[PDB]
Amino acid sequence: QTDVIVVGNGVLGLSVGVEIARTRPDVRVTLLGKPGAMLGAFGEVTAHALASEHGRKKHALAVQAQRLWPEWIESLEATGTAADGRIKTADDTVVLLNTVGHSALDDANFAAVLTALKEANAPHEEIAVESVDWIDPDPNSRPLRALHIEGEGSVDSGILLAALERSFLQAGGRLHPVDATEIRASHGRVEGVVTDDGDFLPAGHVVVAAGARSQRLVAALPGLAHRIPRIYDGVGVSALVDTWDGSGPATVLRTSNRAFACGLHLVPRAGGSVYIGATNAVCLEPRGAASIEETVFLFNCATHQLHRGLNGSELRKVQVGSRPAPIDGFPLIGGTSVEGLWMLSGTYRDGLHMSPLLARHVVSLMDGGTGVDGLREFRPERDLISAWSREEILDDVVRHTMATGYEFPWRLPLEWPHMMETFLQGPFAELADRLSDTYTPPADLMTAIMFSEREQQDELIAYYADVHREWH
Amino acid sequence: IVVGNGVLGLSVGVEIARTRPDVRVTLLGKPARQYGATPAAGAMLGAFGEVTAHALASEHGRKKHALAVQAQRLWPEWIESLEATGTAADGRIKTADDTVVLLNTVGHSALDDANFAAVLTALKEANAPHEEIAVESVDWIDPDPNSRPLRALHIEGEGSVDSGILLAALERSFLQAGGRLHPVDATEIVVTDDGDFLPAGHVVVAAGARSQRLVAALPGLAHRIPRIYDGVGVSALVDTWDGSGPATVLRTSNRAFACGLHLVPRAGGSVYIGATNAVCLEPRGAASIEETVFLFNCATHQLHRGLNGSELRKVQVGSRPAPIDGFPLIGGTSLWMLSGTYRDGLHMSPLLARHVVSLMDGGTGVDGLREFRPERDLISAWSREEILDDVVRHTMATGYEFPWRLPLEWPHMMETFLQGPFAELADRLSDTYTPPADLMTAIMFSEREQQDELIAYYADVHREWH
Amino acid sequence: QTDVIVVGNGVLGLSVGVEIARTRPDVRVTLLGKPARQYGATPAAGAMLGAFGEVTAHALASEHGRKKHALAVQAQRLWPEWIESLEATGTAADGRIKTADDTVVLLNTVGHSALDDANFAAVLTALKEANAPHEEIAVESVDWIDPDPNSRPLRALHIEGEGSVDSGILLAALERSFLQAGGRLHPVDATEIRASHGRVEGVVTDDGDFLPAGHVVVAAGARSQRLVAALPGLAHRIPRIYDGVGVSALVDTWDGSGPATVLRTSNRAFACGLHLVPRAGGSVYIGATNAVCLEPRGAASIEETVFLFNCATHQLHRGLNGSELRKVQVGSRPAPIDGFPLIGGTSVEGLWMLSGTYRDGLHMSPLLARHVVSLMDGGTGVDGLREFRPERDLISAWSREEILDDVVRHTMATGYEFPWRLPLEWPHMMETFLQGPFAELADRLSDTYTPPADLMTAIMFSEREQQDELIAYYADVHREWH
Amino acid sequence: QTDVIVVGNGVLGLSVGVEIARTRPDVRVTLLGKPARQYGATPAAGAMLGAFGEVTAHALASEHGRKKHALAVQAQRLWPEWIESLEATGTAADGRIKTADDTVVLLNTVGHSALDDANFAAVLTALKEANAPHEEIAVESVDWIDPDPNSRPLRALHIEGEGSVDSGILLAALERSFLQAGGRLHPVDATEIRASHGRVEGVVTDDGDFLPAGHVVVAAGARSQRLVAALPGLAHRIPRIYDGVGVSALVDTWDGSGPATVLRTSNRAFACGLHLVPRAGGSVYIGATNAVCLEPRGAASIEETVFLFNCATHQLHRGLNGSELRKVQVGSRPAPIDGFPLIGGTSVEGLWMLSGTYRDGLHMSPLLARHVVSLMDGGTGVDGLREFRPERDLISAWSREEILDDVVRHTMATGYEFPWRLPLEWPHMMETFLQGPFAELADRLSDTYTPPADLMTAIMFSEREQQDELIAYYADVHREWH
Ligand SMILES: Cc1cc2nc3c(=O)[nH]c(=O)nc-3n(C[C@H](O)[C@H](O)[C@H](O)COP(=O)(O)OP(=O)(O)OC[C@H]3O[C@@H](n4cnc5c(N)ncnc54)[C@H](O)[C@@H]3O)c2cc1C
Ligand SMILES: Cc1cc2nc3c(=O)[nH]c(=O)nc-3n(C[C@H](O)[C@H](O)[C@H](O)COP(=O)(O)OP(=O)(O)OC[C@H]3O[C@@H](n4cnc5c(N)ncnc54)[C@H](O)[C@@H]3O)c2cc1C
Ligand SMILES: NCCCC(=O)N[C@@H]1[C@H](O)[C@@H](OC(N)=O)[C@@H](CO)O[C@H]1/N=C1\N[C@@H]2[C@H](O)CNC(=O)[C@H]2N1
Repeated sequence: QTDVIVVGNGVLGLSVGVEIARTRPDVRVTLLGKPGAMLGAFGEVTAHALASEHGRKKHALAVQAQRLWPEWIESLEATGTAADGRIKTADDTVVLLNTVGHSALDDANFAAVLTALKEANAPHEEIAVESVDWIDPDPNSRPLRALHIEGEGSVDSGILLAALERSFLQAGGRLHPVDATEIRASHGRVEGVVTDDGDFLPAGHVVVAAGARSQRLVAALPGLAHRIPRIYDGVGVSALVDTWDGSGPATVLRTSNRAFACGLHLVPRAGGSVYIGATNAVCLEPRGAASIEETVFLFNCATHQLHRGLNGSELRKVQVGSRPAPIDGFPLIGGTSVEGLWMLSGTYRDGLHMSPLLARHVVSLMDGGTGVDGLREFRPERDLISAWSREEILDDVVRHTMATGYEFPWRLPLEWPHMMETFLQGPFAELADRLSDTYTPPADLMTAIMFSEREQQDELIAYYADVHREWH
Repeated sequence: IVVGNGVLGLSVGVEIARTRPDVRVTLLGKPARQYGATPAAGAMLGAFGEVTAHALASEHGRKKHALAVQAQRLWPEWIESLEATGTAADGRIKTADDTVVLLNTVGHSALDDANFAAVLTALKEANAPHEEIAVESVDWIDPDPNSRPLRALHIEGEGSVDSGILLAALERSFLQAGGRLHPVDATEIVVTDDGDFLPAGHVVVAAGARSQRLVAALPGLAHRIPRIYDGVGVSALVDTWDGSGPATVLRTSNRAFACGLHLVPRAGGSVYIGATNAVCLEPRGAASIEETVFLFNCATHQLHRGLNGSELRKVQVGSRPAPIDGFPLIGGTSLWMLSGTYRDGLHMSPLLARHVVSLMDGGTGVDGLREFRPERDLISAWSREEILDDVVRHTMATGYEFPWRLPLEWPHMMETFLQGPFAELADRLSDTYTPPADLMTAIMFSEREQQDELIAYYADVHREWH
Repeated sequence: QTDVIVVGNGVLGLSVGVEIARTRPDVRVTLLGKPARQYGATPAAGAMLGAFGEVTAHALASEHGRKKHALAVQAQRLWPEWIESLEATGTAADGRIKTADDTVVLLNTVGHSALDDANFAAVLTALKEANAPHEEIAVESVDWIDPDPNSRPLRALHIEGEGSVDSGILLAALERSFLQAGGRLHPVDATEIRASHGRVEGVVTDDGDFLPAGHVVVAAGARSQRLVAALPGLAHRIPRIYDGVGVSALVDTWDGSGPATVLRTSNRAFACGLHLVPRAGGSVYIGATNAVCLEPRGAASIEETVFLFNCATHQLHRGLNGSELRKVQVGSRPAPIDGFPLIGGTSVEGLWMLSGTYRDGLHMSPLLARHVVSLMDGGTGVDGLREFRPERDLISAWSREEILDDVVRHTMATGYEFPWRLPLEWPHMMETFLQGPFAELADRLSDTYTPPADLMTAIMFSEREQQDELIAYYADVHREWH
Repeated sequence: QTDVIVVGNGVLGLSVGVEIARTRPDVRVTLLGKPARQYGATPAAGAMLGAFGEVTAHALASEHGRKKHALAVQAQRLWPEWIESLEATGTAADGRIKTADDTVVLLNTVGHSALDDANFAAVLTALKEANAPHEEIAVESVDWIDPDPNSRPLRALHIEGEGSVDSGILLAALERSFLQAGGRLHPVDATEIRASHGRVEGVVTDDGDFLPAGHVVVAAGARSQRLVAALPGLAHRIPRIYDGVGVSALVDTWDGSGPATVLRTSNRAFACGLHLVPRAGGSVYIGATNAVCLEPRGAASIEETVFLFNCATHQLHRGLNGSELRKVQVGSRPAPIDGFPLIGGTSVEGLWMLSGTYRDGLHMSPLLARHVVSLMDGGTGVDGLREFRPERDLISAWSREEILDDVVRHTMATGYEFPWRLPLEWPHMMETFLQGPFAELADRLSDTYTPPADLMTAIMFSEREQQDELIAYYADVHREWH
């Protein structure tokens, strides 16, 4: 066929579905799948990310994606009316710097954000904390510096999904509400997709955007098991709160990224609601429910660091979702060794933000183009990337471990932190050396592996050895 | 007609249907059970565990405690009679036989130390089987050492039920006895909220925290039936990290403003943790952030650190019917009422059901319930001075239970500066009536308009009864 | 006589003694006071040459506060030549008076936003208005400090030419300079000032002796007003001075290091503050608590030692935790009841006062000494110091409303500075319940006078008999001046 | 006469001096040591007559621990007549040695369950086994205490006839009793013990003098082994004694009150503990920190003062917060490297040792003094003190595994005693990551000797050079005895 099947009905699948449907009105595009958010670019900057070449490449793509959002939103709202609600919930972001965290993360990351803004010539301003709208922190948890980032905003993800579905149907797209079980290929070319109702759908192009299940789906094809990097579940907890007085901030309020890619932010919503997020934990098997620990940490941070009024506010919903966490720390975007087989996944914290750029990239590739410059390193069929030295990762994992203390925030005898830093180094060095002679997992995954069962560690040692064998 | 489909309404519905097979009994209320206390309950069959020094210092408190001890004796046969109408696959109502009461220092000495001694004394006086045990012998618990118990009390035959399985068993038993479930609400004494009129010779109001507002519309009854407010309670269902649970109820004594910490075992790798309490002058159907954090923080530190890594399945919110004079509304009027049971209507349900059915049959029911007749002047079970001591102690207890860390001069400074404003409030509200601490704190922090409305209410009650 | 007796051997007494002795070589100047220096503020001081570092929003919101600040800036200009003139009378082995040239002010979140944020902005504004050399610097560029990350500063301010002196070396240099100028040290205390026919006759000492004098300069720190108040009518004409009891410590650092600059916060709850003053020889000074007491106290409380040490180890350097405690020091800041110093002449011919300087008499000492010596010589001394004449009705530098807002903020600041951890509703509840009792106290004390916050908190928690005695005092002052 | 020199003027030196002088009309007895009592344990002590209060599960799990406990119980019986005999040489104005008859042991949650819960049960068991008079009492019945509710005890144990002495009044009474019995106080320090032909000749003092003697008794606290170790072969034959640096304080209470009994916890992390010992005249003693140091230290650290004050104000009486700090005291508990005292004779004729008593030499003093004096007179002294002879191979009272479990528990206890507030996963993570480094250190130090936990933590955090010197020491001891 010249038929296109999109596997996955999140922001990535629907965004690629909309772009394909709008760009090839002559072809049938079918999308599979059943029934905050920050547009994070500069707010996502860390010293550690920008210290690596792969990190600077990923950041450049986030900055490119940000430029597409205003026209993208206009093109999606154009297919609806006033009563559909607004996709955009804020235009600007304030980054707050407080002392409820590690200096080695929060101080370094604040300086890195300021530098990245200046280098990109982005509009921004360091502002007086007193000039920050709405916030009412605990004085012992208050910010002493604040950074206004202009044109870095937030969307209502529910209104975005509704606008994407409406836009998909308007462009002639077909929704088939079943899951893909299997991609069929032979003679190095896609034939189509078997669905979980036993049916077969033919296609000339299959775009896999099935979140954390994307690699498991492609890895079943010959040789691909050790050629497509594994994706794990980055379980994230957020909450919808009805504010005591129905108020909200005019901007996103956030810290820089914190221990193990968690962070604190408040995204405005319409109708007296605020979104608060967000925890992150890489889990070696999926989990569908928030832990007690995750809910307490999120609520405690927001009530102390953002607004004490949230303490008396009504909890409407605890939300849980899986960030696709790629084992080498970078997304899987583009073509494979199988003609017509494409992947858009492993986007972790910022697949939603990158969605309009990733959609256009894959559509360009499908049309014989080269899409967006600088995505080549993030091709889905690859040896695991080694974006950092083992030494860099070992420094990072110990700093992030210590940051879980300072972010609590703990109160300990003053000799205890130095004692724990000293005694953490050995076990993480030993683990890294045992896992592989060539591959080192990023800190977020290394902590999950450190505290997993021996059987799960041994399975990863085997995985890493099978990848080495395949690519060397 | 029984108005209300909580434990009290269904329990009285079952007893009426089983006892008068010749009469049509219809029970009103919807599956949503808005603000429903019963589905938010663990629930503990709390008798001795509910004892406080403050309660047992009043005659009315000792009367309420005696009724709880009597109710406990009915539970085994009551459960047998409810499970008899079902099969194995309906699940078990009883979730535990025994209770361990823990004493730790994450609270006020003036509540927790006094209440532990009062529980021990009440057990000995009632000749109840119990034992002070080594904390090391308490199974399953894994507290933070800085939050750990140093004393523990095993109470034999004081257990817990699954409130959801209890409600299902009561409904099934009600239908088996020929009862009719009509899933609408009463608007007026019965006119229902679909505009219909249902005729009846008897109306039993067991509508939880809405019960007094429903009866108060009838001539003169606005100042003759004591007000009932919403004691908003937050609890949670947690799937434990390893699917384990304790063999017993684990609890503290009742704490600041009738909150408390407990874990009730459930089947299938779940535990119930509770429970916050806040008297609200208007109903609230959602947990606050503060309530969720306090509940989770207490359970993870004082009971089991493993709960920290456990999955949150459900945050539950219900309204304890909070009577303005601190005692239930049970019996006949100048029409019957079963309400204002606050923390222990579920536990007392089989006794209260049999009491009201006896009254309806021309009997005198259970001897000591006369003071708790629903049509009454507000009870004054304590002196103003006793309540002012209590409200300041409970206010300070919200600090010690957090637990806070403060400069050592601050607690005495706050005790001194709390006394005046509470004395001023009590004197302003009425020359004769004093609200119990739980309600006094809610009034202290309410709008001036809400305070003035209560001053008028108290004055209208005085005028009616004096 | 034309004899001069200086009563008191702190920085103010010795500084005025040196200036008198140097300026009137023809007269006998005798300085009273003992080596023990009981309740002595000066030996307990670091000490900071605090001008811009002492700026608060509250001080600079009052006319009297802006006047006192201008005098501190003027005093700073005298220090280099003053130190040169004092070291000149000694040799290399006497050691150096100056211990630092510059000050870093740190801003952290271990305190009330309503004090620390307001005061940091006020310091920056005062520096800009005075065209003083200064720079907001990256916290990472602050040398030596090693704070707890949860207690770390996020802003820092380098103040150039605002430094520190060793108060012990200063006192030794002043005594030596006093003797070099022909002064006589008599190590006894004054018990009584003798006056008749509106003129000083001299001083009875606590060994029973009588010393004659044409001039008596009272610089007896917190005892100064109690000494003069015995003279006819002066009990209600010289504002009361109380004890601002201050705790500091000398610490031998783990590695013998110290910072190159003063390290400090802005002034905090009830005029306490956190600072580290460099010393020679592997020692640092840490200070300093403040508590107004209605009676003198010569020993640190447990609370004061814990708070000082806890703040320094978390906010400045965790290495201080393992450092050796050499000395806990206690002195009395002379705390004037109306919040301003007592400097100049009286209705008694030849009777002068130099006191009530609270936190900054050591810094102002060379200016105050020259002012009083000018007055004694028939001059007008320094222009803005006439308002701080010792014989006066109590100053009312703030409205009752301003003081009531201040006392509640400072009370709440004692929580945030601890720092406490409380349920989030508790602070608002305590703010609400503090307002009434402080308003009631202020209204009860007097219809016209309001004590500043530092003294109002001491009175709030004093005995009923002490409150009633102050009500009588305020009524007697009103009667005398109205 | 046949001269005896006692080296050291603590409780052990003076107690042996008194017994010799009273018992031996044939000997001239001279006692060395200065009034300053540098590093002196005795003057820093409260002191508790600790027998049952000193019981821990860990001590009573070893044979050597049960032997030491039996001796403490025996020592208690001697105190009433000993005190009578010392006060007899003075008058009313000298003050009373005994300050309390009874002890209350409190159990709170400001500590590790693995120490405080185990130790409370061990104390109860030891009391019952000895048939000692005692009673578990309601906490509400404990007089005087006013703890923070979050730091309060939930169990309390009254121990009858286990009391306290004023260590200062004891030292004064011992000196006076020594002089009355014809003893000579020579206020200089020994620099060197002179011996030849396997016999003591006497002592070179730090004023350059030589004092001849037939007997030298070394009771120089933590300096005792370093003084004897210079003699041929004795460096590896007398177990090392380190400084168990202890911080205590004298506090004048806010109202001049005090408790009628000793108030204490069981022994806590690394042999620290919390106690209040009554004193006369509106004073209380609070103690006491412990830290084994490889070199002597004569000053409290900031950390030690904060921890001691914080524990006492929260766990015993909040009124201490507002009380006046009169004195911070520092002394060295003689900490033997093998965990047991050094009491009796040596391979050198006339050379005796009384040291390494750590926490309870003052309590054991009358028994230890009589033991050594009996030995000097050709007697056999007290049964069961032979195992603690000073010239010995290091004792191994516990398995390496027992000590490794103990050191990790004690390390974790430093967190719970603070008390810290941490994420709930952190303690298990720290327990896991502490095991490896302590196992590695223990294996590296020696194939045969394991230092007890108190010393192992000090070695773990010492310089590499200090660790290597101890590896050599242990190897030289092995070579000498095997
Ligand atoms: C903890 C602390 C920290 C400080 N830090 C600083 C700082 O950083 N910078 C700064 O500028 N200043 C500082 N100060 C000091 C402050 O400036 C004081 O206002 C100043 O030292 C007051 O000096 P004085 O000479 O008036 O009083 P004192 O220094 O108290 O001297 C008065 C002397 O007179 C003696 N005396 C009392 N009665 C009699 C009598 N009857 N007869 C004779 N003699 C008598 C007293 O014993 C005493 O020695 C600090 C003070 C304290 C307590
Ligand atoms: C903080 C603290 C609290 C304590 N609490 C208690 C308690 O409650 N109960 C209890 O029983 N015990 C207590 N102790 C003391 C403990 O029992 C000690 O083991 C005991 O005091 C040791 O006495 P000593 O005479 O061996 O040593 P020390 O008391 O140290 O006496 C040795 C003396 O010899 C001197 N000396 C050193 N070198 C020389 C030399 N070369 N020549 C001459 N003299 C020299 C020293 O200066 C010193 O004065 C406590 C100790 C401390 C530090
Ligand atoms: N704020 C970051 C969230 C992720 C995180 O901190 N993970 C931790 C770490 O891997 C490690 O702890 C620290 N503090 O470094 C580890 C210690 O065992 O615990 C992880 N967190 C948990 N992982 C545990 C399991 O999911 C089940 N039980 C729990 O309690 C869960 N908690």
